[PDB]
Amino acid sequence: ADTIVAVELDTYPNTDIGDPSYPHIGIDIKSVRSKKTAKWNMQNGKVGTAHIIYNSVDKRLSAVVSYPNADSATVSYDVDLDNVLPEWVRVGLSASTGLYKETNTILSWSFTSKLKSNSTHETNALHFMFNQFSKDQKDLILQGDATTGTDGNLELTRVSSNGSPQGSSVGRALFYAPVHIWESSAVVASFEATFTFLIKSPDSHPADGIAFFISNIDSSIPSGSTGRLLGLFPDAN
Amino acid sequence: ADTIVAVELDTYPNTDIGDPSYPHIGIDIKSVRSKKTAKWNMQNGKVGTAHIIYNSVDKRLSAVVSYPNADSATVSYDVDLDNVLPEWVRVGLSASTGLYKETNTILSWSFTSKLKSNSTHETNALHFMFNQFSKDQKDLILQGDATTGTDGNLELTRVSSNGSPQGSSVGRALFYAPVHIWESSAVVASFEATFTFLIKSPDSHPADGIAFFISNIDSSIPSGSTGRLLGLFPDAN
Amino acid sequence: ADTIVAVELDTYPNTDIGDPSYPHIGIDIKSVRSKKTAKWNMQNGKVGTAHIIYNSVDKRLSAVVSYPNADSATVSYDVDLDNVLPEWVRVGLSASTGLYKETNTILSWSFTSKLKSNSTHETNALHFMFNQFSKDQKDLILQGDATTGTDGNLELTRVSSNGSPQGSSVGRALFYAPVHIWESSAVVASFEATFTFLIKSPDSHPADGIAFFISNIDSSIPSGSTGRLLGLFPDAN
Amino acid sequence: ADTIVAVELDTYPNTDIGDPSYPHIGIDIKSVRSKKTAKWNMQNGKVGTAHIIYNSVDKRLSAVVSYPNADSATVSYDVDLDNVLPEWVRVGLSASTGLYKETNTILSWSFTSKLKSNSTHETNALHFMFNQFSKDQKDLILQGDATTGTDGNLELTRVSSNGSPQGSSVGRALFYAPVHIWESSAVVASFEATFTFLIKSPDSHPADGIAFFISNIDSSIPSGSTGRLLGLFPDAN
Ligand SMILES: CO[C@H]1O[C@H](CO[C@H]2O[C@H](CO)[C@@H](O)[C@H](O)[C@@H]2O)[C@@H](O)[C@H](O)[C@@H]1O
Ligand SMILES: CO[C@H]1O[C@H](CO[C@H]2O[C@H](CO)[C@@H](O)[C@H](O)[C@@H]2O)[C@@H](O)[C@H](O)[C@@H]1O
Ligand SMILES: CO[C@H]1O[C@H](CO[C@H]2O[C@H](CO)[C@@H](O)[C@H](O)[C@@H]2O)[C@@H](O)[C@H](O)[C@@H]1O
Ligand SMILES: CO[C@H]1O[C@H](CO[C@H]2O[C@H](CO)[C@@H](O)[C@H](O)[C@@H]2O)[C@@H](O)[C@H](O)[C@@H]1O
Ligand SMILES: [Ca+2]
Ligand SMILES: [Ca+2]
Ligand SMILES: [Ca+2]
Ligand SMILES: [Ca+2]
Ligand SMILES: [Cl-]
Ligand SMILES: [Mn+2]
Ligand SMILES: [Mn+2]
Ligand SMILES: [Mn+2]
Ligand SMILES: [Mn+2]
Repeated sequence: ADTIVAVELDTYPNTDIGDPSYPHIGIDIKSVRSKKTAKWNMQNGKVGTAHIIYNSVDKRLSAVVSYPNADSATVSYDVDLDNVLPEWVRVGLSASTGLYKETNTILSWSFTSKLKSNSTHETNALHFMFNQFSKDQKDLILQGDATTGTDGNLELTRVSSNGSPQGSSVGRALFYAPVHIWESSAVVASFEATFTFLIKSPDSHPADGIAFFISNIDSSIPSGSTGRLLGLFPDAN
Repeated sequence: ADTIVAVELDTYPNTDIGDPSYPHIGIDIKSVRSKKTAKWNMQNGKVGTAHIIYNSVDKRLSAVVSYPNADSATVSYDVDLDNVLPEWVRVGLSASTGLYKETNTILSWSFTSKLKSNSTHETNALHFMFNQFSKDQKDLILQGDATTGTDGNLELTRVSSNGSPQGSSVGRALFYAPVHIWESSAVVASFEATFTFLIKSPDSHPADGIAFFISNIDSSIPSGSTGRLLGLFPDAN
Repeated sequence: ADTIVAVELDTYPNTDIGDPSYPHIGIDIKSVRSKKTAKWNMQNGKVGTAHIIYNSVDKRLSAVVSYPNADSATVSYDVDLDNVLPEWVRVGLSASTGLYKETNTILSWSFTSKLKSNSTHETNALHFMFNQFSKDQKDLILQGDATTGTDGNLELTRVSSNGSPQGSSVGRALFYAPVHIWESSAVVASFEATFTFLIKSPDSHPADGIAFFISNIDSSIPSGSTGRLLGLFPDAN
Repeated sequence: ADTIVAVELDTYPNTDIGDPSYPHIGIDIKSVRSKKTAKWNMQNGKVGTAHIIYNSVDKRLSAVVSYPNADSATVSYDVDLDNVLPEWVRVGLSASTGLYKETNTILSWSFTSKLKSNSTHETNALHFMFNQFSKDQKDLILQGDATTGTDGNLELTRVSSNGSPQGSSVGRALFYAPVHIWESSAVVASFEATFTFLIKSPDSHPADGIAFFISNIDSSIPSGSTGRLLGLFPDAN
């Protein structure tokens, strides 16, 4: 199936499957059962920022999530992406809701990837920045319920006409061009992703969360991955 | 058919269709018959650099082609791209040979596009830089005889095993992701493209040329566009 | 004395000295009497954006000023900066008030300059971006009444504790490092500057304006340059 | 005195003071006796590249030094720069020779710094790239024997008219503008430095080395810091 490396911003604790008993951010390597998690003081209705970084020298995937004037949550995990992902991948954002729901609104998203060749010592680079999403954003592959243009935002999961989030929704947005994430002959390689989001929920328990992911080029939403599986995994193994 | 805006580095003068009687660089707007040209002292076997710029404030497309320690050739043309191209396009490089030939080798290629919206005054941007091309360059759509990986270069037209260029060849390389080149609510929109090339020819008259182009997203090589047509136009009109 | 090239956002019409009879943007080359102006529909109390561009190929200094969802004002003037400015300069923002006043608040400021060698075809570049100004911004040279840190903004002219603008004020802010704006052996040189401002006035006629400027490295506020002189010129000649 | 954090490319082993018995790269925190070192297969007369990265999330300073088609040497050290350096600093390059010598030629140098505020979540950034050094490089503070312009290169240490390196030389080059390396209210802060060098020596043992360093703004070369002190420290403690 698909190979997924993801940083999840999990708003709903699903303890039956390994989740700690509070909202949290985690690093998922081919499984929804986070290799490492951190407590996340999610604020309903506020705009927050997630920053994801990695480099081939340190081989550490790190993420910082925060809201203005509040403490940030950080999670890091040592992982050599060379052994996990194919050299060419697609990057994207995914979100879901189940019995409980929330808006999974993306207000901005940027990504920078750099590869320095050992033979050449010159760099190949890719950078994209979205601060506005149009109703016909052709450089984005929208999967599931994901839509763009509403107020210039990216809505990963279904929201009704009047602005209310729907349950049992799943959606993803992948950047159109494949990304060369690693290469055997590379001296240094690194990527950095940033996105601002707005998670808002009418009910007591918001669910299920947002995730920045890296996958094989032809990745598709596994059937039935609504809710706990965050639109990324086919099962809870 | 296709909508094409291109900057050509024409090495072969086809006077029957409007070419000046010497190698030159030109700005082509929907026709191979350049709106503006400038004399170009092409140097057989030397590595050159081409720099193309445009901004929606001035509405002027400019290109500078030069070799290290030599005079540069410059050509500019006032054109409002909103009236010629669709708002979403693909960018690429094209080349061809005919009775006469030449290698149409690309050693590097970079492009940067920016769009500042009117509703938000926030910018969307795209940037890619290739200084090395691998044998499996998944973020390039290769058309015709174009290939990559040979010495880390991009060969737009057919070259034999021993390095000799072939005639009646046409090839193009387009960046995988569509580019939002303009929008009605844009305060400013600009792009910049740079590429280094190596044109080498065994015969007295090198042909036919290399071109940086912008087209509709689904653009493909028009049949019989070898030689003078540079793999861009269906006829000489 | 000083050599000044500037783009003014002139809010007060001083018809005695050439100003047209309405708010306007203009290009000033060594004199407060602009070489070219354009009507500017200034909006009291709204945040606007100014974008200034120039390149050595077209040798045209262009500027666009606009407010979200409003028409933009544009002004362009052909000028070869090599003949006017020394090769090493400082870039900054200046503002003033006189009998009438306004806040001359700068919310963000970025600048990018690139010089490309003819010998090498390689680039030297400088880029800075301020989206926040701290109380002790060591990379900015503040002159006159300019201060930083208040709400993380840069106040070019005097503003009272309660937020009310004072008359007869003048202040500037220059980036600390000299900038290599042009070079004889350069193939292509270009610069781009962007700043967001907030001009708010309690009285009927706001005055006097804000200006982006380029000057010799050791430039200082000319004595008596409040009001119509915008902290840039010693007289109205 | 001064506060120095440096990455040294030490070519001469001074075993009395801690150096391992071979050329190496190391991370120095307020002392010439490196906290961590790694064997470095220095190649006399070849052009190499040094890449230094740091981010405040991982709080790890890493450096990779290599030559095209050769293995790289890597060294990392966990250090929270907030506890050692002031929030504003100057960045530079230093080099020295003693009884033995070498050319300490810098061919290129780039640096990028970014600081994201907690209060706002907006980034302040600084970027400079030098691929050519001119005879009057006004944005560099040259100290000691350092000079620029020769072939467009930066010579940190004294080289005679005929290209031969001198002994007992020391020199540094610092970027003119102070750099905001950290802040209490920062969500993320990171920097990346890259430079290409050419170490060539006529004698059997090249000495003494090159260092990328970060210091207090008003740092100057300590007197007598030739040889093993690399133009950075007053003594060997
Ligand atoms: C009723 O208890 C069980 O089911 C609960 C509901 O589970 C759905 O909703 C979740 C939150 O949106 C989602 O994560 C899950 O996949 C289901 O779609 C659940 O809260 C309990 O933990 C339990 O499994
Ligand atoms: C026989 O003369 C005519 O054809 C000549 C050859 O034309 C081919 O080769 C050209 C150069 O490679 C190319 O531009 C053209 O499209 C054909 O592929 C031509 O050189 C003469 O000018 C004339 O048209
Ligand atoms: C008395 O009329 C003359 O002076 C008036 C006041 O001029 C001051 O205020 C102006 C607006 O702040 C400023 O531009 C000028 O330099 C003086 O500080 C002026 O309004 C009239 O136009 C006239 O010059
Ligand atoms: C007498 O042997 C000792 O000193 C030698 C000379 O030391 C000078 O030169 C060194 C190499 O350039 C330099 O590192 C040092 O600071 C002095 O300037 C040295 O070569 C021997 O290894 C030994 O320490
Ligand atoms: Ca969960
Ligand atoms: Ca032709
Ligand atoms: Ca005026
Ligand atoms: Ca040593
Ligand atoms: Cl000593
Ligand atoms: Mn989880
Ligand atoms: Mn032509
Ligand atoms: Mn005026
Ligand atoms: Mn050492």
